Amino acid sequence: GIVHSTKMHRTIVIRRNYLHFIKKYQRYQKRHKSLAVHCSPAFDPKQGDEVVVGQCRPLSKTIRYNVLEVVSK
Amino acid sequence: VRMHGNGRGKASSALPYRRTPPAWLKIASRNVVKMVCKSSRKGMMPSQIGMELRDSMGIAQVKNVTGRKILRILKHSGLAPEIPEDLYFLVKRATQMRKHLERHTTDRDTKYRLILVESRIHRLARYYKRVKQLPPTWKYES
Amino acid sequence: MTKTNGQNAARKLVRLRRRNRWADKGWKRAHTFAAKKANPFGGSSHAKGIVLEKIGVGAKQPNSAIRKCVRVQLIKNDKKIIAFVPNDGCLHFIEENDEVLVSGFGRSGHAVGDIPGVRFKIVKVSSVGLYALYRQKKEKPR
Amino acid sequence: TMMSVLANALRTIASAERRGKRQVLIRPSSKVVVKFLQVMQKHGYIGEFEIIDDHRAGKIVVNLNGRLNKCGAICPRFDCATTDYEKWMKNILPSRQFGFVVLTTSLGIMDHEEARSRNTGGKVLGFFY
RNA sequence: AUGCUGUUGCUGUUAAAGGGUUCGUAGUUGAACUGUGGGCUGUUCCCGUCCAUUCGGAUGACCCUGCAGCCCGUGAACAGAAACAACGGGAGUGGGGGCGUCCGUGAUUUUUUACUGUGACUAAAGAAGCGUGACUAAAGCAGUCAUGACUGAAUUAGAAAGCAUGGGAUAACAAAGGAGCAGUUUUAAAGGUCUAUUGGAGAUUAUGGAGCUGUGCGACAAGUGCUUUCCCAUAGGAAUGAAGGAGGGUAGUCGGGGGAGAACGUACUGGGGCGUCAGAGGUGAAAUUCUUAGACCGCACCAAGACGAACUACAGCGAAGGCAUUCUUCAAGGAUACCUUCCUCAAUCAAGAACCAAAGUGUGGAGAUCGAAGAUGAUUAGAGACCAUUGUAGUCCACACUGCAAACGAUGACACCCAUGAAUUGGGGAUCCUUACGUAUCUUUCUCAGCACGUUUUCUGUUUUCACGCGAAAGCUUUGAGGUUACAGUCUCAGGGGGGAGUAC
RNA sequence: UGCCAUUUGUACACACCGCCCGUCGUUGUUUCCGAUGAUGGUGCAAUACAGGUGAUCGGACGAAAGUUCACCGAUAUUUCUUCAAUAGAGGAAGCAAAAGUCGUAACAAGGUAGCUGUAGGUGAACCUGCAGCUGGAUCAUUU
RNA sequence: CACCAUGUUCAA
Ligand SMILES: *O[C@H]1[C@H](O)[C@@H](N)[C@@H](O[C@H]2[C@H](O[C@@H]3O[C@H](CO)[C@@H](O[C@H]4O[C@@H](CN)[C@@H](O)[C@H](O)[C@H]4N)[C@H]3O)[C@@H](O)[C@H](N)C[C@@H]2N)O[C@@H]1CO
Ligand SMILES: NC[C@@H]1O[C@H](O[C@H]2[C@@H](O)[C@H](O[C@@H]3[C@@H](O)[C@H](N)C[C@H](N)[C@H]3O[C@H]3O[C@H](CO)[C@@H](O)[C@H](O)[C@H]3N)O[C@@H]2CO)[C@H](N)[C@@H](O)[C@@H]1O
Ligand SMILES: NC[C@@H]1O[C@H](O[C@H]2[C@@H](O)[C@H](O[C@@H]3[C@@H](O)[C@H](N)C[C@H](N)[C@H]3O[C@H]3O[C@H](CO)[C@@H](O)[C@H](O)[C@H]3N)O[C@@H]2CO)[C@H](N)[C@@H](O)[C@@H]1O
Ligand SMILES: NC[C@@H]1O[C@H](O[C@H]2[C@@H](O)[C@H](O[C@@H]3[C@@H](O)[C@H](N)C[C@H](N)[C@H]3O[C@H]3O[C@H](CO)[C@@H](O)[C@H](O)[C@H]3N)O[C@@H]2CO)[C@H](N)[C@@H](O)[C@@H]1O
Ligand SMILES: [Mg+2]
Ligand SMILES: [Mg+2]
Ligand SMILES: [Mg+2]
Ligand SMILES: [Mg+2]
Ligand SMILES: [Mg+2]
Ligand SMILES: [Mg+2]
Ligand SMILES: [Mg+2]
Ligand SMILES: [Mg+2]
Repeated sequence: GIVHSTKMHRTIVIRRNYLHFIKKYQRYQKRHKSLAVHCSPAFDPKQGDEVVVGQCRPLSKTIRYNVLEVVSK
Repeated sequence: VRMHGNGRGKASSALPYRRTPPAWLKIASRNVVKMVCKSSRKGMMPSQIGMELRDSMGIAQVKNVTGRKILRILKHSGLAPEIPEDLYFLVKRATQMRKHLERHTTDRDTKYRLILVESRIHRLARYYKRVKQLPPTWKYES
Repeated sequence: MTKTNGQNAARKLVRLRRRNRWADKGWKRAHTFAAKKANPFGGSSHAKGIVLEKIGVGAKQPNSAIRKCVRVQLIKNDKKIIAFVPNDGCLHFIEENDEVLVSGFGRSGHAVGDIPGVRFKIVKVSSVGLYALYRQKKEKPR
Repeated sequence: TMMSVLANALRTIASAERRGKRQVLIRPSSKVVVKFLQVMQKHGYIGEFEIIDDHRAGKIVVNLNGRLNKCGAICPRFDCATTDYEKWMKNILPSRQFGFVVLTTSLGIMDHEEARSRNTGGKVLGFFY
C-alpha cells in the first residue's frame, strides 16, 4: 500500500488503490481500500511512502497487518 | 490567448531548423554569458534580455550560441528572479487592476477580467508549487 | 455529442445509466412501490369483491351504447372499483351483495377501448364462473 | 486539444481516400503511427510514405494507391485475449476473408492475423480494409 | 421482440431533449522524444554538316524470408577492459589442484502496476456430450455376451479475486524540475582503531591479516581544451526538442468593449418675451380636450429631464446580457508581428463562485416624454379591448435585491480533415509532376519619412452564392446538421408516447 | 356578388357552412390542502424492575432455605425522533363522459401579426404596459 | 384600414 496518514501513535493507515473492471461497460473504475497497519519504531514512513505489510493476528479493533519494509518516497 | 476567452489567434515565432550560429558573428560563448548576466544586474528579466541581444547584438537564440538557455544561465549565476517571470507579470497586472477598481467601484468589465487573471495566477502557482519553483506556502495576495 | 469513452470511465457510465432508467415507465413501475400500493389489486391478479350497485357507463364517441358494469368493493383491502360485466345479458346473473372474482382486462390497467374509466372485469360470480353461466354449462347456487 | 495522434492520423487518411486523393499530409506523427502504416504497407493498402524531420514531431506524406476503403482507430485501446480475435473480426471487419485488425502486443504492433499465429494478445489499435 | 435504456449501440436546428454566460474543484481525458542492429552463404526515333523564306526534304535515347556465427554501436584486448546482473548438524554415512552443481547463512546499490501467453488449485445436482434399442422418448448409469467373462460410469465449459511463471507494444503509479550537481588502478610509507592458531579449557600478551584517515609517488582515463579563463603589466559549457498545445514578454496598433469627468446637438413638453385673431386638436367619422381672461401658429430665447437622427450596414466590440455625439482621462482586451522567454503548465467539468435584457422590489434623487392601473370619449349586440384625450406606478440615475427571456443559431465546449467564386473587418508582408519573376491612381505646410487606393500574398474575425456527403424532409455544407450500421479523438449536459405538471409535498 | 389563373400563408380535408379555446352548468372519478381526530411498529434514554450469574454471609439436615452487593437483562411506564398507514367540516386542482349556456381567443395579415419573459387588470377565453424573438405577413432598394 | 359573431351528434 501507500502511506496515507501517520497521525496515530505507532500506527499508520495505508491506502490500496486498484482498478475495478466492469464486465458490462468494458471499462475500469478507480476504487480503494484503506487499512490500519501497525508501524514499528524500526520504521518512520512519511505520507506517500510505499510499504509492504504482512498479516498477523488482531492487534486492535482494526489492526490486522503490520509493516515489514518501507520503500522511501 | 486561448485559455480564457474565445481567441484562436496563431501568432508565434517559428524557430529555424538549422540550429547553428550564422558564422559571421565572432562573439564567444563566454562573452554572451557575461552579457546575459550583466543585463540581469541592470534589472532585466529573461524575456527582455533576449530581445536586446536579438535586436542589437545579432544573437538570435542564446541557446544556440551558448548551449544553455537564458534563464538557466541566470539560475547558475544566482540571478534568477525570486518568483517566475510568468507569475510576476500576472501579479503585476492583477494589482494594477485592483488599484483601478478601488476608485472605480462599478468598472464591471475589469472586475470580470480580474477574475480571469487571478484564475491564471492560481493555476500557474499550482504548477510552480508542484514543480518546486515556488515555495509550498506561497499563496497569492488576494 | 453524446457519451464518453475512456478506459477508466466506468463509474461515470454506471451512474449515467442508473438515473436514465428511471425515465423508463416500465423500469420505474417495476422498481417503485407506488405501483402496488395504489393498484387496487394488491400487486396481484383476480381480486374478490362484493357487488355494491349496478352502473350503466355510456360508451365513448364515436360509439354509442351503455356498458353494463357493477361497482364492487374488494375484500383484501376495501377499495371501491368499477368493473365490467362481459356478455349479452349477465347482469341477470349478478345481484347486489354477491361475491365476484374480478380480474383486469387487457392492458395492465389501462381501460380497454370503448368503456371510459373501467379497467377491471368480472370473471366469476358466487364462486361459479360467469362465462359458464352465459353458455349455460352450469347455473348459480342457492 | 488533440488527444490521440493515431486516431488523428487514421482519420485524415480515411477522409482523403474517400475523396480519392493521391497523397495526404499527416500531422503530427509518432512511432506508433509509422508502425501502423508499415502494417498497411506490408499488405499493400498504401504506397511509399515519407517522414519529414522537423525538430518537432514529424510530418508524414503518404502515397495512396486506391486500395484502402477505411482505416480507423478503436479508442480506448481495449485489451484483447487470444480467444477474442473472432469477436473483434465480426464486429469491425466487413468479412473474414479480408481486412485486418491491428493490435499492439508484447511482440510488437501487428495485425490480428499474425498475432493469432504467434499465440499472443494485445491491446487493439485500429483496423484497415 | 426493443439500437424503446444504447459498453457494443440511441437521440438532442425544426419531432421529447445543449442546460443564460464565464470561472471552477472532485472526476474523466491528455502532445512528441531515448530503440529494436549488421556481416557472410543461399533464396526505330531524336539531337547537327548540303535544300528553302506565313506551312518541306533527303539522313544522345532504347534492345538484351531462411538457417548459422557476431566485444550485438566503437572503442580496447589477442584471463584484463567494454556492456552487462564462508557452514559438515549441506548431498540415501560431504556430488593433491582445476571445473562446475545442490542445500542453508552472511556482505554487496533500487522498480513496480494494468495488459498478455502458459500453468497450479477450484462439490455434486444443473448446462454442454461420449457410449448404450430401459419397446421409442422424457430418463438412468447402466449393463452386454456364452457354477463367469469384459466391464463401463470418457470428457468439457463454469464470474471476479487469490497462486506461480515469461512477453515488454501500449498505458499507469512514483520521483525529478536538472548549480536544487554523485577518477579508476599500481607501489612502498606515517599516525591511529574495537576473530583463527600455539593439545584443550581459563586468564593475561606483544606480532600480524584486512580495513581508518592525513601524504608523497607509478600507470591509464575523463561528456567538454588548465600550454585555459579572468584580472594585471581559478568546478562553472554539456543541456531531447520547442507542439500550426497553454502562459508570459516586446512592438505599433484596432474597435458603438468598460469606468470616470466635463461639453455639445436638435427635438418632445413647459414657461415668459414679441406678434397675430377664431378656432386648434383628433379620427374611418367623431366626441372627450384646448381656446377672445389670446388656444393653435410664427420668431428668438430660457429651464428641466431623456435621447444621440441621417451616416447605420447580412459592419465593428464584448463571455453572454449588451454597447452609437464629442474631448480630456483610468485600467484593460483580442488579433497581428517576432530567430524573445517558458517548457506540458493542458481539455472539459458534479460541487462551488461572479456576471445576467425587460418587468419587478427596497432607500434616496429625478420627473421632460411615452405610459401597466384608473378616468373620460367612441366603436359595438355587449367592449371590461383595439382607436382618440388623459393619467398613477414605472421609464432615467445612485446604492442594494431578484436571477423568471423566442437569454435563439430553437444548434455544448475543445481539437482534426474538408472543393469553389464575389466580397468585408483588423494586423503583417511584396510592388513522368519545373531551379524560381507582372505594378497603376491623387492629395500633400503638419498627431506627415504622411493619407487613401490598385495588383498580389498570408494570419484572425463576421458572413454570402457553391463540390462531396448527409438528412424523413425543409435544409445543412471548411461557419457542418459532412468525415456515422464501413457505427470508438476527449469531456459534459439533457430526453425516453401525449397529458397531470414544472403541479403537490 | 361571383368565377378563372398565378403568388403566398394555413392548425382546413365531407375542406371556412371548416376547425377550435376558456369560464359556467350536469354526472363519475383520483389526488392535494385543512382546524381537529387517530393507528401500528422502530430508534433514543429515563426510571422502576422479573429472573438468573458471580461474590459475600448463612448454615436447617459437607451442604439446602435465606441475607447483601455487583453484573446480564426481560418486561412496565414516560419523553421526544422516525417510518408506514388513517378519519375530517371546509377549500381547491385534474381527468373522463351523444348532441346544455356565454363569447369567439387561436388557425388566413383569423380580421388588433403571433409568440417568450414579466407586471397589473378583467365573466371567460383574454386585453394592456415594457424589453426580446420570427417559429413573419419582409432573405431586397443613398453602390 | 367604419361594423362583419356563429353554425348540434355519428356517418358518407
Ligand atoms: O487571411 C486571408 C487568407 O490568407 C487568404 N486565403 C484570403 O483568401 C482569398 C483572398 O480573399 C480576400 O479578398 C479580400 C479583398 O476583397 C482580401 O482581403 C484583403 O484585402 C486587402 C485590401 N484591403 C488587404 O489589404 C487586406 O488585409 C485583406 N484582408 C482577401 O483576404 C482573395 O483576394 C484571393 N483572390 C483568393 C484568396 N484565397 O482571405 C483570408 C482572409 O479573408
Ligand atoms: N394482455 C394480456 C396478455 O395475456 C397473456 O396471457 C396468456 C395467454 O393469453 C397466452 O396464451 C397464448 C394464446 O393466446 C395463443 N393463442 C397461443 C399461445 N400458445 C398461448 O400461450 C400459452 O399457451 C402455450 C401452450 O401451447 C403455453 O405453452 C404457453 O407457455 C402459454 N404462454 O399466454 C399467456 C400465458 O397464460 C400474457 N400472460 C400477458 O402478459 C399478456 O399481457
Ligand atoms: N372530503 C372532502 C369533501 O370534498 C367535497 O368536494 C368535492 C367537490 O367540491 C369537488 O368538486 C369536484 C371537482 O374537483 C372537479 N373539478 C369537478 C367534479 N365534478 C367535482 O365532483 C363533485 O361534484 C359533482 C357534482 O357536479 C359530483 O357528481 C361529484 O361526485 C363530486 N365529487 O370534488 C370534491 C370530491 O371529489 C366536498 N366539499 C365535501 O364533500 C368535502 O369537503
Ligand atoms: N375533461 C377535463 C377538461 O374539461 C374541460 O372541458 C370540459 C367541459 O368544459 C367541456 O364541456 C363541453 C363544452 O365544451 C361544450 N360547450 C358543450 C359540451 N356538451 C360539453 O361537454 C361536456 O358535457 C357533456 C355533458 O353535459 C358530456 O357528455 C361531454 O362528454 C363533456 N365534454 O367538455 C370537457 C369535458 O371533457 C377542458 N376544456 C378540457 O381542457 C379538459 O378536457
Ligand atoms: Mg559452498
Ligand atoms: Mg511553446
Ligand atoms: Mg415651444
Ligand atoms: Mg409660447
Ligand atoms: Mg374604432
Ligand atoms: Mg399621453
Ligand atoms: Mg366561422
Ligand atoms: Mg354560442
